[PDB]
Amino acid sequence: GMTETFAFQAEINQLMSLIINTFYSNKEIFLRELISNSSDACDKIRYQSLTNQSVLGDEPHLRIRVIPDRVNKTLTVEDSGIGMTKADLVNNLGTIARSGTKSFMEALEAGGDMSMIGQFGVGFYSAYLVADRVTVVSKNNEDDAYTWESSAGGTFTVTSTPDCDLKRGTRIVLHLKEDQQEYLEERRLKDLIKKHSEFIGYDIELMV
Ligand SMILES: CCNC(=O)c1cc2c(-c3cc(OCCN(CC)CC)c(Cl)cc3Cl)nc(N)nc2s1
Repeated sequence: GMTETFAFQAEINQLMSLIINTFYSNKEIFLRELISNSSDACDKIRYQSLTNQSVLGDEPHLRIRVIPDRVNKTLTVEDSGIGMTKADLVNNLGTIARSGTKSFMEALEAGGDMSMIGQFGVGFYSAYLVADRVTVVSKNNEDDAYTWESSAGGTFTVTSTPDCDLKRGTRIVLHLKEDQQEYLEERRLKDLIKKHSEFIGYDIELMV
């Protein structure tokens, strides 16, 4: 549809630039962060479903999917959680993330570690540890499907993008850095998902 371009404020620019360039050597934490976020998104819709049930609609199964694509060199994390509207995408990835981002960087300046990113509610940006481009396709019950995309150049785009395969929830598509192809391997991902699956209340499906 119509593509709108938005700018990141300075803190998010600084964070993205920090993360995309860092020599932090435990980059695998990105997966933990995205799965955690997917798990929380499933909680929001489940909560709604207790009071209504009709909120689930055509997508009753609350689950998380990890999908490597060796052909296009992408790794996807998708869920059937509550999803985000156009305003939610912007609000979540731009607006509400600012004070968390600021505090995160201050914690790093004071001896903190990159693995703490989730404490600040900005764990999503850990995606840039292994990706040079991240695409977020989302569908909330109260809006059309929208696609947010950024390559960390100071701007992001939000585009209406009809997608029948996403009835509700969020698909995060990581276009991996050239030196980060291990996260397309079946074994690597299996071992990583097993690490935290027992503590995630929803099915995590690895699609080979
Ligand atoms: C009803 C509205 N739906 C949502 O809010 C959803 C969000 C997300 C996110 C998600 C969450 C993020 O930050 C979470 C913490 N924030 C709250 C203080 C601080 C900004 C970010 Cl930065 C990016 C993404 Cl993609 N991820 C996923 N898989 N699903 C949803 S559904």
